[PDB]
Amino acid sequence: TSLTAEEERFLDAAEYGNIPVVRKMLEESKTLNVNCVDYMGQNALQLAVGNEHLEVTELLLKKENLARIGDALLLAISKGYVRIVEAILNHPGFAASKRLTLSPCEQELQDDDFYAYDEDGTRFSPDITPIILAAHCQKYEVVHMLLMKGARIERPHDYFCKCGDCMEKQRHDSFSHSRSRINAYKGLASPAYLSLSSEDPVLTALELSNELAKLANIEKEFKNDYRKLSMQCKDFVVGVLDLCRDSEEVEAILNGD
Amino acid sequence: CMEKQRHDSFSHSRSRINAYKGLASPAYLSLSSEDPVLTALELSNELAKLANIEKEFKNDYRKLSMQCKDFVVGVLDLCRDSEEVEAILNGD
Ligand SMILES: [Zn+2]
Ligand SMILES: [Zn+2]
Repeated sequence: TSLTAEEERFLDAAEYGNIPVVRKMLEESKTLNVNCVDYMGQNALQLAVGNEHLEVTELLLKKENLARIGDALLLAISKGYVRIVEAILNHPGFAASKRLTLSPCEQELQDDDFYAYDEDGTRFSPDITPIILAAHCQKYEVVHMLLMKGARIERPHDYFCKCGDCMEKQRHDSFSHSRSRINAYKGLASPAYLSLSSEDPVLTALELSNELAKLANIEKEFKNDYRKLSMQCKDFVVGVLDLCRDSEEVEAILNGD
Repeated sequence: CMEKQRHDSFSHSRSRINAYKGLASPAYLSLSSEDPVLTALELSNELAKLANIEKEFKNDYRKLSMQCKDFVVGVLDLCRDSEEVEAILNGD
């Protein structure tokens, strides 16, 4: 292990959540850069977030230069740790930047290891955003939090779009482009994002069901994926209809305003 | 093999099945050698041929062949770039 002894002493306590040892270690030590690594290639912050420890994650976030913050956010969103998500969103790195909204694949030059995982690639697909991942996992609290910050799933372009961006993404890694479209639609078709996304979500779900059925007929390779998403939308609509227990609510769902 | 066949031929066949159930395991398949998808494909074919040959433990060998096929398909499923799909679909 290339790591030295002091940073190992730091990381063991950070992983196992011993608040005072980590606090004493990172307070005024000349060495012990917080961006150090571990046996599995992980980080102090990622080991702290992997096993829910709001205190350790907060005291690590106090440090100005901390690496792999976006990976920690995606790991917290993957789980139900809403407090850790709030803490990481309160970080000044997210506040004054566009990093939260746009995907890790196309956010910036990406020289910084903002969303990086161990060494080679991101934890999840490079197309998945924090909000798309929250919709995938169906975390209602996290979806609402990310929607408050203005992070919304961008509806993918039409299949036959010929804009310069879609053509450029089609030239290289057309498979990855199709996979990213499917991820965006699986995020949009999530009951969490459907309910918390917009006013009148039953009409949104019906229209998205129709759109996904048409794209299932068009693609014909990922037909089963799009049909599953269309069934998700149909089930959401039927579930919203089922909860009605007055005639006024039934009338409101059966015909709009 | 002849000596092991003379006494306890049943135990010999059982030991062969145990060795193949160890080889066809996703753990040993992944951690055993470089390029494990080709290893799993070849082992799937070998286990299918031995299922046709034995005919007493046909179901055991068919289960192991299905294990190998499932491992190959699972490794293929995880691809999320076109380069990885191309690498799995054709070797080096
Ligand atoms: Zn376009
Ligand atoms: Zn022999």
